[PDB]
Amino acid sequence: PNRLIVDEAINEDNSVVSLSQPKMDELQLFRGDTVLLKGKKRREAVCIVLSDDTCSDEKIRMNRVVRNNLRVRLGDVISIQPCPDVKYGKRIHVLPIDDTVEGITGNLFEVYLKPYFLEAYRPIRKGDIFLVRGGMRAVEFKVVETDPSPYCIVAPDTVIHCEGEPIKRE
Amino acid sequence: EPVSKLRIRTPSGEFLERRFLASNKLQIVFDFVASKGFPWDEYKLLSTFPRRDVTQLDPNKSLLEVKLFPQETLFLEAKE
Repeated sequence: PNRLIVDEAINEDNSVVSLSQPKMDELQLFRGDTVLLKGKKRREAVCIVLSDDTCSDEKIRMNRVVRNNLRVRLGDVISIQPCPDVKYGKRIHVLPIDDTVEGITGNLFEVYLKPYFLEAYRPIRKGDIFLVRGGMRAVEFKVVETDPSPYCIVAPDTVIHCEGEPIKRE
Repeated sequence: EPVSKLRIRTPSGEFLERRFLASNKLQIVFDFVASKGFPWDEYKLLSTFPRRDVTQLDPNKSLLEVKLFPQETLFLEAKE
């Protein structure tokens, strides 16, 4: 794997990390490739790489959500490498984070998860925390488990389970 | 000159892969996936970030016009 400096996101999507096309050619990454990222404390993330218009090839752009799953801040180092073997998910288990759901009343699957994953073929990893925009709300969800494990792509047939009680803030 | 490479993921997981001259119309791409077992009326071709139903774009536009160049990963999904 190659080591890159973390920089702010251009694409604000949770599943995206961007690189300059020169860097992508160099690492032999193809637009829409799934990549495995490693940050601090043994933390890992699966994202989709996309081309970026910036100049510096020595930096990777990602949003706060990916930075937190990786336990890294702006300016830190992470490694990125191809992760070609990502399989469509049979089933995933995700639960909302308590503090983020306390005034929310709607159906979480219909309002948040369904529209979030719909035909976006997002890669997710067990342990990920992801933020989903719904109505006038943003709700955080934690990936409790996936099958295959520890990561998969949420495909149209991937069963999405969120049955259970909100996880507590650590 | 302009060549666009497309990686297309089938519902089973496997990737179809193919290079096209970017000047080629989208209908050439539609024909290629149909050349496999994924005809236009049974399956849609999706791009992501942003989400687009590629099979619902103007078949007479080139890859270049619809910006499917130089690289792109697409997904085949049964129409239902």
